[PDB]
Amino acid sequence: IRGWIFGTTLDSKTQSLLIVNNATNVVIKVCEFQFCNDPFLDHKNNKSWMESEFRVYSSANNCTFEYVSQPFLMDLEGKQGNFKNLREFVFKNIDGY
Amino acid sequence: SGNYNYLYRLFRKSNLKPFERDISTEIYQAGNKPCNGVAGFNCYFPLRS
Repeated sequence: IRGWIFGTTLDSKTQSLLIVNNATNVVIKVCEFQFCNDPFLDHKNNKSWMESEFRVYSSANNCTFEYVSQPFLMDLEGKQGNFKNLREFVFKNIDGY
Repeated sequence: SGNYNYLYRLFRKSNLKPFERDISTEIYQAGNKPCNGVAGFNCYFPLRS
């Protein structure tokens, strides 16, 4: 997984919130973005090393500040099968926050 | 003649929630022959000053 889009019309008319997670970083950003771009993704097993990604944002506008910090995702070593982690998230809005 | 930066949203469909702004224009009508033209009559333009 990588990020969530929050907005009213998913366009650059208003400030729409986006999240971008690096392998060792997270970026949480609200600004006016018109349409997220998806890079070329047709590769399953030949490309074991995952690279040539990111650059998914749109044209810049009147942007606020980001929250570059340590990522929250933690992975444990999968040993002897069926060892995976379930991640839970809740988003809400009380008095704008 | 004023600095003309007195833009107030006049009317819109939704009463605003606390600490909420709308960076948008509208062609508010109140409903008859749904219109999006710049004409003042029955296609009333908010954001006066």
